[PDB]
Amino acid sequence: MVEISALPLRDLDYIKLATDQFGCRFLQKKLETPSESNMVRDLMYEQIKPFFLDLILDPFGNYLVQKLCDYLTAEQKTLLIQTIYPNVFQISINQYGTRSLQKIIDTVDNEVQIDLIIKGFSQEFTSIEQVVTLINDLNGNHVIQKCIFKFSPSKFGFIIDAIVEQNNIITISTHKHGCCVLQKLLSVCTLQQIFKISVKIVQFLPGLINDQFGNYIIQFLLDIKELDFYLLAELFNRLSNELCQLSCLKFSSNVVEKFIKKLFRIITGFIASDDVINASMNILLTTIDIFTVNLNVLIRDNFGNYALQTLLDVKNYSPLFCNDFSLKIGNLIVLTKELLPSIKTTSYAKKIKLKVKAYAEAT
RNA sequence: UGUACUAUA
Repeated sequence: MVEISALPLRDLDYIKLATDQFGCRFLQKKLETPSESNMVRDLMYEQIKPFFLDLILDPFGNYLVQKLCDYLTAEQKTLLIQTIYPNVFQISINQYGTRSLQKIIDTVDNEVQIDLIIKGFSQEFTSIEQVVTLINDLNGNHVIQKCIFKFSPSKFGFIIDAIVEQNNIITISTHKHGCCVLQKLLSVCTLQQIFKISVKIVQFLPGLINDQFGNYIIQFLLDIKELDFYLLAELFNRLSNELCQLSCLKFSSNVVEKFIKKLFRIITGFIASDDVINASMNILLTTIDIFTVNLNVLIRDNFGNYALQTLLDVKNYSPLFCNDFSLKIGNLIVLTKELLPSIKTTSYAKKIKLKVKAYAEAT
């Protein structure tokens, strides 16, 4: 390597170097110098044109591509992407290739480069089942997320299609990495894109409602205000009959709890559309009803009690149709504190005692 | 008394 330093830049084997760890670490540190920078890449770039794909997937070549991304001309980077865009799948799913593609995305210079990458993710080159596979893959999901954060939501077509296709909403949402990807997508999606996916989520709701990851998807939606006129009715018109069961499961409890708190925030906040507010008021009383009925179960239940304490939490509904609320709540609380000795040993025995004591001093 | 955050020298 010391002798290569002596050799003029014209006569270096950049592929042989880049394939080598120490040989690659050498080439990087050269790019990190204004003296010997333009001369380096312009000879590197010329020698590697037919080998971009190789370098991207090479256990040591990828570090050079990433490094070269910070010094490439738009004219030169556009040509790299023109060469490897059909291969974005096998690149993204690769242990070494995922890193290269993320840097290319994070360093795009124009619409043309972006479109090419998008073009390679289209069904012309990459299938739906493969997109789904990328979303859930340990190396692939990092590439999708970069697309999600770097690209305008108008390019999200290939991702959206893979989600709304059949029952894939279970494949993605009920999966470690895929659950995180979907939330990232929904965090920057357009209003239309949120609705298009939200419909599908509603369709397969019973499978997402108590999944160890899917439940985070429902709660995520419950924070989007622009969904109140639709999601609020749909959850209740699909889950109200088993609300007792839903409150006594490890994951669904948290969605019910998130749900109850949303009804409070909307109603108290008014003191949002009147219909939404109105509909929230009927559901809440209907919510309270079921809990009053199943008190002798929910308060003794390992997960149910948490949902119960949330419904009773005066802090949530202190500013409090309002006539019937106090009767439903009163009846609920007035025979709840009648059950404290029935769970004397329990951890949360004295937790509710301070709650019923907080309702008396607010009424 | 109760749930997730990742992968190349």
